[PDB]
Amino acid sequence: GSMLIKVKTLTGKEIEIDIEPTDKVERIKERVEEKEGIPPQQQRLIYSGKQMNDEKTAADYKIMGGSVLHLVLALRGG
Amino acid sequence: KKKRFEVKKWNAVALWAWDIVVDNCAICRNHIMDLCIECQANQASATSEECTVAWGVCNHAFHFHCISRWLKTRQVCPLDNREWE
Amino acid sequence: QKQYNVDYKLETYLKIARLYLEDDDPVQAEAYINRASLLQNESTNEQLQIHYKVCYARVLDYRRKFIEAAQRYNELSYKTIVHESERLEALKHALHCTILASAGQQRSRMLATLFKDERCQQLAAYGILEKMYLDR
Amino acid sequence: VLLRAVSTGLPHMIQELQNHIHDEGLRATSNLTQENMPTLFVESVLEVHGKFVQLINTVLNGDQHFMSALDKALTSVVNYREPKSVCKAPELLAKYCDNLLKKSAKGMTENEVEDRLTSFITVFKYIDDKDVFQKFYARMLAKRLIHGLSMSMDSEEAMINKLKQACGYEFTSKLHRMYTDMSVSADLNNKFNNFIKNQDTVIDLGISFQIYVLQAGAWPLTQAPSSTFAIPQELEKSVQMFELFYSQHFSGRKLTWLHYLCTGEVKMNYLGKPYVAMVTTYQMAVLLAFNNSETVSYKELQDSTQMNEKELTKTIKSLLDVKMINHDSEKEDIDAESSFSLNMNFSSKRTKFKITTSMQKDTPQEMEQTRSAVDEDRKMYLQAAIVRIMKARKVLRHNALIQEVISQSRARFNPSISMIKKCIEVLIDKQYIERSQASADEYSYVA
Ligand SMILES: [Zn+2]
Ligand SMILES: [Zn+2]
Ligand SMILES: [Zn+2]
Repeated sequence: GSMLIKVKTLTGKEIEIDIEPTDKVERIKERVEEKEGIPPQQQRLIYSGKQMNDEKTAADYKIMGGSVLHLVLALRGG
Repeated sequence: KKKRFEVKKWNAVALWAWDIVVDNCAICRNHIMDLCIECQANQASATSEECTVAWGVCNHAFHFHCISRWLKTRQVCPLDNREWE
Repeated sequence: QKQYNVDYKLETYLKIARLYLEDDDPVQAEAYINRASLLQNESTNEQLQIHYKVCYARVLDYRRKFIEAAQRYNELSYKTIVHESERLEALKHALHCTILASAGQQRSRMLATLFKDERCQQLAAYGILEKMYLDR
Repeated sequence: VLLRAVSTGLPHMIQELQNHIHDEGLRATSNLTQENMPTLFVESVLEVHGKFVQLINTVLNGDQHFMSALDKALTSVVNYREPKSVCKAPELLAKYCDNLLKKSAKGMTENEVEDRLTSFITVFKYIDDKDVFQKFYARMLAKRLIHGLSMSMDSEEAMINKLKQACGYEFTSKLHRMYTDMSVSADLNNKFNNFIKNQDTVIDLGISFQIYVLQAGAWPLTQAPSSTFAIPQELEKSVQMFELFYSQHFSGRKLTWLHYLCTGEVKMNYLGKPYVAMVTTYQMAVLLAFNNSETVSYKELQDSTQMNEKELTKTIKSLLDVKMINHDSEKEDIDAESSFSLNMNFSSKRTKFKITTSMQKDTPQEMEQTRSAVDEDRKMYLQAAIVRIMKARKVLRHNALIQEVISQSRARFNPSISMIKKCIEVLIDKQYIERSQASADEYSYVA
């Protein structure tokens, strides 16, 4: 992964991940769940008060290294 | 008789809320002020302070499948201990 | 005008309640217990809370609301906190409702718990009902 | 001509136009607005309303960018003025209503008033604290409801139409039901005379039924404050027979108690004074506190106080100035050094009339009422910050969730640990987040 972004839970769990500048957040979800057991469909990716489309690229929302991919996510995985 | 401050004519007090709790059909808070999501979808005659408000046989004046919803969370409906309606 | 806290009014509610039940005017007391019902979120006096719970379940019996008090007395007498005399008394009223409540699948699983119940291994109609763990 | 065709020439003109329009708004909004009154406030800003209806209807005749621009900075200082209840001009507007919508004191003609009113409507795009103004205007109503700072009810009703179009909706009908409710106040005075025919006590005059229903939740703060009081027997009969009629009518709100309807009843009681010197509400209540005991220390009143003080400072001050008290201090209630007699003297026009002078003061009150606004604006800010979190990550737990919520807004203020439950509850209702099966805590996100 060329793009090293952060997937962040509601409590602030920002996770460092290697993705690409066109890497689908559809598969970024796959990455977050294959890494943290917390599955992505309650890792609801919201961008600035408005949801991130589960079927998009991270860089679609100018997401970068310290960017945030919102979970709101679950607790049992973690 | 020149002072003991006896009774003049006087003016009084009132309201009108209701003789019920009712707490906005607690199962959500699309209020009882509000036609909630499910019961804006169902919407009997329901208004900005009784979308459903009464000391009913339930007395849990809970929106149609919002009352059904918190009966979903427990089919024994102890909400006010009547089955979702 | 006079404000009481939960417990004095509540005292009167349970008082009214058990009284009319001794008088058997159940629905007046039903009116007022449903007024004392809601307060359950506020007061912490688990003692008097559950005095009120139990007059409720008494009513449920009186109301022919059998399973409801059945579930109540069942899960309530399951706990050692109560006078174990009074526990087994609720254990009666639970099972007395099990039988007085309809032939049920809730009741089937009830009766299954009751089969897994060890307390009633003392009891007489334990044996009776235990005959019927498999549909006697 | 040239920079419309020179086309970008114009946009620079609209630029520095926006600069002198704007900062002219800053100063001129800042200069004659020292007294902070409807005239200046409302008429300095509506004064520029003149400056640019007359500026811009003229030569001026198009660059609609000028339109959206003058509307833009005009709207901006519409939210950039002396408050932050910058409907203070709207406040002042209705306060203007207050000082003008009054049939006696500052009386005009409708369409004499209503010229001013349609100019208010001109601003109506810009009246911009509508529910700030609902809180504040329920207070205004507390200066209006029984009081009369709104003469032209139906001008206010068309204003209501405007609003419930683009503004608050049921505040309108709340005042409607209030209106018809004092209509019913007269009506049940009538029926009370019909039904009870209540010769309960010999002195039945004016014993209550005035009622002005704004919803119990329709009030800006708690009641017009009330406490213990004599309440002679007819007042009993009033509350109770009204409740006869009214429990017949409605139940759940009923004949509650509310002092600020109270006024003075000190008349031909048995007085060498021929005098009827009515007083304000707690003027009445505290003079009630001092009737028979021909003198009373701070301690004698302090026996049955169970209330606050300023009632009685207004009491002794109005009683000494008129010289209706043989007092010892005009203090908040009284010195223990000080005490209370009913003096006979009077200082005003009539047979001891116009002593009815509640001081009618708030600076200390202004701040007290400003407190209510903090709670409602913080709650709204929080509802949005909360739903937005709740959509992002579903926590979602109860306990851990609330803790994390605490983590996100460390800076803001100290919340209630309990009500954590309610917090999720609030989001459960909106279809924002649901309750999972797994725990009392640890729910799930929905929608
Ligand atoms: Zn709704
Ligand atoms: Zn309801
Ligand atoms: Zn439904």
